[PDB]
Amino acid sequence: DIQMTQSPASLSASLGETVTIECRASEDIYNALAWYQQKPGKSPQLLIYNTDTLHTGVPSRFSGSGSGTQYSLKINSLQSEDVASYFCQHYFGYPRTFGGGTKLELKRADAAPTVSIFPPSSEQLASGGASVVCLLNNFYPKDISVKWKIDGSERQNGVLDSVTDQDSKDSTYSMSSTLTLTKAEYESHNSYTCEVTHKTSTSPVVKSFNRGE
Amino acid sequence: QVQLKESGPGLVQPSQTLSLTCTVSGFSLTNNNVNWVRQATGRGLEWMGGVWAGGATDYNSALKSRLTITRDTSKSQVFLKMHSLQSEDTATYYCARDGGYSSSTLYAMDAWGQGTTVTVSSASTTAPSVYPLAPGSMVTLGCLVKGYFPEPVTVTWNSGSLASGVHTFPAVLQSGLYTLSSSVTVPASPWASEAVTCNVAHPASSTKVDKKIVPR
Ligand SMILES: [Cl-]
Repeated sequence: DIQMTQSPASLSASLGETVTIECRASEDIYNALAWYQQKPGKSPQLLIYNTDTLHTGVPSRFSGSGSGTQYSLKINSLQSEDVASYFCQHYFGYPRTFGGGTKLELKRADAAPTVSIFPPSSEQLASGGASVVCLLNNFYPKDISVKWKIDGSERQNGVLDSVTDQDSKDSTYSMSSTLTLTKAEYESHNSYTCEVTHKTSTSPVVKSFNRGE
Repeated sequence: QVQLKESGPGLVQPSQTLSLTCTVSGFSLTNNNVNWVRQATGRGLEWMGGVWAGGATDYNSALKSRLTITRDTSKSQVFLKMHSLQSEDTATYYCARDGGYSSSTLYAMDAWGQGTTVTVSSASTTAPSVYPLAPGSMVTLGCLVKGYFPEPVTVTWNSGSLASGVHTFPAVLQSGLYTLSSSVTVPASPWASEAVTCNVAHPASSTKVDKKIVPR
């Protein structure tokens, strides 16, 4: 079958810039290539077909080119409405194959996260389990790291994190990290700390609480 | 007027069979092609296969052995049936039309359905337990919506009254069950002179929970 390799897998660009996405077929596909756009939380939509023909309603800032095994999609004067994942697809033979996609996000000024830490509720401990939560809200860029410490010592396991998609209004991201441990584990230590590393500072943002307080 | 709509059981146990239906309108299956495409987290889009205008079919190489796509032209319905489902089969499934030579868009998929979420899991429908996140000029509070299945839950604060400053994070899985955190940031004033409540709704279990966040 034919493999479709798309690059870059992800891209952040400023409003007004020119974005270029590549797609390479593992074999000559003789221009039988389409590009699809999938806006956040929506179904994919046809953007370009037969390599360079724009589908109905697609703005002129979008253009496609290519031949043989090499194709590309270009967006000039990137607009906020263009944030989406883009996928190429060939229809030269069967089976049809999609490229892996390129996730396009907007650049904006760096913003430091606002960090908050929350101890487990008395109610949850009754269950025999404890969840300690650390929130990192409205930051940019997306790259961020969290380190949990208990009585001054790092705890690597039992941590799950989740990050929101880029905010359509302020272009920031927010993340929650939850450390889960047994009630016995939680009640045997006193100082709980989450340390957050982000480009906006040269030492971690630290938030803590004492179980005994 | 072209429309495609996917339907079918959005929850299936592993090793079991997935059965979905795509109902089209605005065009006839007699001169159109309908494809099934899935989107799973971390795996972009995957073409599963399709049924062509004359009833012929073609399939994704990996899925061919357990997938069958059929149609009923008289009812304008296309069907997907896939066996031996496993966790990784969890994804949003779409049907999409391509017109072939009778269309200006040739074989490109020009019309897509809204998609249907499919979760393949052995977990049973469970209502969430809701716990408070209380601080222990602005204050951030929240609620931990833990141990529910399947997705989704919706969370509002003071019935939407605090829409500004809310962050609801993607749920994460643990032992078959989902957990999600939702936070709200309000003026130090509201927190002291007004009750703050997180309203959690879980359709699948016909449950609605209201948890007031009180100071520690
Ligand atoms: Cl594919």
